[PDB]
Amino acid sequence: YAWNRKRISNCVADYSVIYNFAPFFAFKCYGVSPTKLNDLCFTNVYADSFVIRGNEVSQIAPGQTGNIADYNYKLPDDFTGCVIAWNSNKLDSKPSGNY
Amino acid sequence: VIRGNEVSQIAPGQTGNIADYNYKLPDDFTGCVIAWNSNKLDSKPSGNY
Amino acid sequence: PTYGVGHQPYRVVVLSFELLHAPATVCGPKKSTNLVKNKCVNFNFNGLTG
Repeated sequence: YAWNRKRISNCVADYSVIYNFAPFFAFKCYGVSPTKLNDLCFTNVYADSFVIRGNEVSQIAPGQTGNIADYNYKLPDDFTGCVIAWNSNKLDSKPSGNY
Repeated sequence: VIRGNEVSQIAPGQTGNIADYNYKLPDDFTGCVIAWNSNKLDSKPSGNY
Repeated sequence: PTYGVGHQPYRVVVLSFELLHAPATVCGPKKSTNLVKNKCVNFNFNGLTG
């Protein structure tokens, strides 16, 4: 409900260094190939970050319905870019309860 | 044996590091790809090099 | 073994099948049948059907 937004502009972006920073399963990108990002280039780049649970990972998609997609965070229908998600049970969990 | 970030690179028409410099598949490739986790055999606490 | 799930090692086995016009050598457990001629019938000659 309070996700940050970082403006990224005037940058030489190498997208092969992301795989050495976080241990994710899939580099899920909708409108562009993940490995083709070096050749083509665009104008403005945005970065968002939030922590959700495992049940509502699939709701971060264009044209999706759910609790998060209606009341927390909604994606546009014509979204292009990359969505990166990975499990964080080793950092965001406590034996007394992470509240 | 490859890491978890290069599992999707073993595919026909794929670009990356393993698909470009280590193991390249043909475009008309027929067959099956089998992958499973091996953290109990290929990992060591002192460093499996 | 203390790494994340995205950096764990994975054993990958890739099987390739040579589907060409050469005579077959690798065929599984399916029994053969006595042939029949001069009457129209389904035939499985050389794997190809008709």
